[PDB]
Amino acid sequence: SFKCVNSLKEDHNQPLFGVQFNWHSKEGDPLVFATVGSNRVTLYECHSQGEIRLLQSYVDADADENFYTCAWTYDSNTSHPLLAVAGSRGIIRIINPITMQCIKHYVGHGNAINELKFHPRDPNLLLSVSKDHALRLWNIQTDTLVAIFGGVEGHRDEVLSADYDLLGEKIMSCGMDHSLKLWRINSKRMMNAIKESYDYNPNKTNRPFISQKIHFPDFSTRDIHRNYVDCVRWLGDLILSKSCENAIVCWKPGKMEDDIDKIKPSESNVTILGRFDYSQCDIWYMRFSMDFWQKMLALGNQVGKLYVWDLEVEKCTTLTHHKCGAAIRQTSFSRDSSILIAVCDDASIWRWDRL
Amino acid sequence: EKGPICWRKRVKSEYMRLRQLKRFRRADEVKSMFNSNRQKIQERTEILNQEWKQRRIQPVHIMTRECSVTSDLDFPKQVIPLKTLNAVASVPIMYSWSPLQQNFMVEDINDEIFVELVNALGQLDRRDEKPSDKIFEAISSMFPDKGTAEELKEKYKECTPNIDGPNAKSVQREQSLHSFHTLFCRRCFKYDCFLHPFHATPNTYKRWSGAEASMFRVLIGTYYDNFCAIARLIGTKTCRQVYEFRVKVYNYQPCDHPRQPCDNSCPCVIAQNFCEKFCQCSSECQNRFPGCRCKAQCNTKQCPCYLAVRECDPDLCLTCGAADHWDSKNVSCKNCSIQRGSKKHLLLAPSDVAGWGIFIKDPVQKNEFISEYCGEIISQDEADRRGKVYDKYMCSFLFNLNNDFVVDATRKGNKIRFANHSVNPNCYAKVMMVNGDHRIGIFAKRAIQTGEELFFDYRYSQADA
Amino acid sequence: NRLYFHSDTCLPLRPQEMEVDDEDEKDPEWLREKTITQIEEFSDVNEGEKEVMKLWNLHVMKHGFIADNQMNHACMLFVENYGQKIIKKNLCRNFMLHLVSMHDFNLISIMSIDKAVTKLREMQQKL
Ligand SMILES: CCc1cc(C)[nH]c(=O)c1CN1CCc2c(Cl)cc(OC3CCN(C(=O)[C@@H](C)O)CC3)c(Cl)c2C1=O
Ligand SMILES: [Zn+2]
Ligand SMILES: [Zn+2]
Ligand SMILES: [Zn+2]
Ligand SMILES: [Zn+2]
Ligand SMILES: [Zn+2]
Ligand SMILES: [Zn+2]
Ligand SMILES: [Zn+2]
Repeated sequence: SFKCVNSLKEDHNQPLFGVQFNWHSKEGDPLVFATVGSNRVTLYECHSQGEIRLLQSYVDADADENFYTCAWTYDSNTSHPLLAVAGSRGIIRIINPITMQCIKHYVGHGNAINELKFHPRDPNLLLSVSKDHALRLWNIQTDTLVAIFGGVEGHRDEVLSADYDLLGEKIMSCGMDHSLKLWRINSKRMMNAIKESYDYNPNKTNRPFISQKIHFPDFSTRDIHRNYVDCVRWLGDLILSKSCENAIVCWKPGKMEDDIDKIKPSESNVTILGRFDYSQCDIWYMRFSMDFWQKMLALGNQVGKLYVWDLEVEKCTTLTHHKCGAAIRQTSFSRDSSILIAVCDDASIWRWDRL
Repeated sequence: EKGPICWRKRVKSEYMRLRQLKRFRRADEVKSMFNSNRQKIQERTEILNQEWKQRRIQPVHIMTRECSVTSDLDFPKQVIPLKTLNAVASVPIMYSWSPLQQNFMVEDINDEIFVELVNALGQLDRRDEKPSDKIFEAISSMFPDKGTAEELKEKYKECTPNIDGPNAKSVQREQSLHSFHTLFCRRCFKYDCFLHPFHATPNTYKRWSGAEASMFRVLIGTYYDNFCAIARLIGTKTCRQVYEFRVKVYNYQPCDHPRQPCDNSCPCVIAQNFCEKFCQCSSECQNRFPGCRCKAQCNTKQCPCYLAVRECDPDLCLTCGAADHWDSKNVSCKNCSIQRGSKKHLLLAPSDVAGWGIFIKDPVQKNEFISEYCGEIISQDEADRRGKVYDKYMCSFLFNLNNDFVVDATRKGNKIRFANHSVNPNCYAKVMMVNGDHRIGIFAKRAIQTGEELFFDYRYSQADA
Repeated sequence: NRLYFHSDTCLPLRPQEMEVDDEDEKDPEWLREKTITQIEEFSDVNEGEKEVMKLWNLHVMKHGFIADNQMNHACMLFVENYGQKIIKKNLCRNFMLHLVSMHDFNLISIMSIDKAVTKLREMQQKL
């Protein structure tokens, strides 16, 4: 299954909150991953015999910044990879690793950003999830705010995680209010708002772009977890989510036979398909991840144990190492699933090679 | 005929069978869904992989203050330069909130298996020979909490249709009208209104097919004996056909005490409040507020409305301007700003003190109305509960409305929520009685210039003991 | 002489916009959907009554009627604006029940019932 092939340590000694492999990387190009912790963004390149090559590192001019999340995209024209980062200050930064500069920045969230996700089909649509109780959909081409997902029937506490589905037709969000909310982005309202954001040119007008204020989700539940929900990922049309109750719950909106795209907003039902058990992960802000093919699932715990599940169960390996005893904050799989990276509370990086 | 111990055993045995069946059945549905879902993962994941194959995205290269990376697995120490991300100015902290133009009131074995079990027990009862009571007594013996042997017979044995529908029944006038009667708020002309908790008192709503019949029973209550008008409205019956069918500071709350005057026992009189247009008392009630006979203004002690700390009522104040020109906000009467929502344009920007602040777009005169301080209407208890959380954040955006309610601008409110506190303000807050509702008006304490920050003394709104 | 921000998005105003932040409209859309949703939550209310109530509330919220003297005009304007929806969604009789309930509440005159019903019937003739 997996061999621990390298361990790295960043000089700041602060928790590393995010890891993301660049899945846009060409077939044959070396496998690159980004790291976020302290007020730093670090880029790495994977090589044979466990070799991790330190490529780039950025530091916010503000010492009080603390990056929590990052996400990779690409510029449609230039064909350059782009990396979005954000944390405690509520500012989104779009870094260009080819040009080695901050190419864009968005201020607008009234609090810390806990998650950043790029639309699986449109590289310009960026979703940010905030401590302010709202989600924001940005158009990174026209620098417009397409929609605000929050309000009367939005999250009542800090939004901790969100995920688009495979084709980018809908978003599933979760948070400290114990809620998991569905926000459809293939609706006529949302498709037009995306279209209109692309037509927007502030030079050809004196009026601001009109952002959609989506106060109502397309489904909402509080009956999956008894505490805060800190990670949510779609598994096809099913949902994978966790709290501090030492389990990842696999579930779906409505009754067993209810189709995801036929679920009415007033739906009071949920169907729990099953759960993935583990231990010592009762601390807040602990994220699970999947490979591109959604066949593998990984989750680290507060004492450095790394759990890997084979999702094709229509199996659990406990990856462990004597020198790894810190809280594993997040994991990342290479596109091809050959490399698995884990980041910790002690500025350490752990490389696990599949063989 | 089988005995009680036997039946209890059968109940157990059958319920255990139905449960282990549902279990293994459902386990399979689960495996079927994961499998059917896996195909969707495959299909969509190939669409994405195909789109990725059509892209040639540029690889990242090495960079060139510095930083190092160390290895606990003895790989060599690495050193590169640390590129500085240029400072970006942040905005003050702000949490999600919903815009409001008016206040918003906020208040402080299953049946599927049970039926299956009964039917399974009936099949054993049937097979025994070579709806039975000896079955209900056994289910109640094994599930006492679910109910008694009688209650389970009742449970096992198991609205008004629209007059426009095919199931339209012939019913009583009150049956037909009930939903409209109990959901309508006379005070704000809406059904299930966001402002008034209590339902309207029964005196407030008083002054041949199923559908034709029900409409007749309704129309006779309004057009007592004008069968010409009853026929006109029914449309499918005549002047004669219809005739032939016949032959076969406390919060205000409307008072309703039939055959009793508004005396010392009247809730309005007790609450030391005037009776309003919504009260069900006599038209000659001596406690009703008469309104004002002003020609214009209504902004001095000369106006009984203004003097009573009330806005002008549009149904009583017929000469000042409060009743006319609904298209306009600048009306002859200067005592109807809250009710009309004649607010001044306000602007959001970081305060010159801390956090966010509110700035007036255009000049305002001393005592001129700026905006209403809108929010959620919550009970004193809800405010005590909410306050526990608020203190953790050092935020306090809730203000006493009267003895019974607090307006809280934290979750819902309007732009004026951004007016900061000051013991040296340029604004003041005035709770007014506005058509039976207590509403907070924010007025200029002195003339104010274009772009000036707004501040009011929070303590005056908090000080109610 | 200061950077202003939109209250709904917290994004800054350009000098082009010249101190205009008016996402402070009389009827916030969310209230329109909150009302629609709430009426639907009732088990004891039928689908006919529900749709008339929803349409009436949406009408009252749009025009912001605040006086009882505006109630006669409100019913007339309800026919003009929502009459097509009433006829098409088959809520002609439920609307009739709403008018008499309004008369019971002392908000509208007896002639308003006739006038509104007469107006809806000739609107149906146009179809
Ligand atoms: C009226 C807004 C206003 C006014 C003025 C004059 N000046 C300003 O700067 C602001 C902005 N502002 C200040 C900071 C802030 C904090 Cl620190 C906590 C808040 O609200 C908690 C958020 C968690 N709460 C919850 O209930 C969650 C945990 O469920 C309780 C209320 C809020 Cl609502 C705010 C906020 O928006
Ligand atoms: Zn009301
Ligand atoms: Zn009385
Ligand atoms: Zn009274
Ligand atoms: Zn009275
Ligand atoms: Zn007057
Ligand atoms: Zn008056
Ligand atoms: Zn007046």
